[PDB]
Amino acid sequence: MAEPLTVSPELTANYAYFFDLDGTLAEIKPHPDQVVVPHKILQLLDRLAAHNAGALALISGRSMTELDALAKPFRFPLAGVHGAERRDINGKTHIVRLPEAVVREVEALLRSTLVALPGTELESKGMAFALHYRQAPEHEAALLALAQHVTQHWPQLALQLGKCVVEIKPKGTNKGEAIAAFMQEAPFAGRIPVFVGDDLTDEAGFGVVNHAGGISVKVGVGATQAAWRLESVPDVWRWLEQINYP
Repeated sequence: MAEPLTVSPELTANYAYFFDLDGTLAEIKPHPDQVVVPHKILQLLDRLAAHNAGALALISGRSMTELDALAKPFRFPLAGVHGAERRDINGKTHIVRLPEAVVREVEALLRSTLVALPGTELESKGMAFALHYRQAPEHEAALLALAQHVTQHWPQLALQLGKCVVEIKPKGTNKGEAIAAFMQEAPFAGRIPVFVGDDLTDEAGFGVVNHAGGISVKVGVGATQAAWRLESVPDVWRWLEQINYP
């Protein structure tokens, strides 16, 4: 029911922009380290932010250190780890903290399963854990069940399924909450939110943006509550270029 997005906003309208990274601004790759945001796209994002009072943020499951490397040389407001890390327009960073005993126990628990399963990868993000299986989709059900058991045993932790990944995150952390935190701060406050994303974590952002009277954009295939849809990452690129140079 999402409608194909074909119109680009005017460069100097009253929008606040939120972009997911993987699968939205950058093409999907077999490995996260092979992902690149083309420099021309980064320039377009920087120019779009500059014409909108700096109201543009990257909202991603990646850590903020990884976002800064992907966005180099540009420094944007960020939400990393689905919002458990955040950096506002003034550079102030906000980090969700888990008890050290929880981080220590869960990591040791997860390690035992993932050492024995080739193709799976345990990624520790400080306040979250990501179970990757892009190279071994047959282990999805086992990783999902493990993450479900962990998130049921530790009430501080919540489940976040995604593309080729099952993530364990702090309870209450989600991309709708990240966008909410920005939308009450300058320069995002008073503007109309626009959020472009591609995965299940982005549906939380689509919901708050729809409720806000903003513009929600799904990239790629799949059911969504986004109001609008772009077919692929190059369609995001062309949309971004049309905003800057209509």
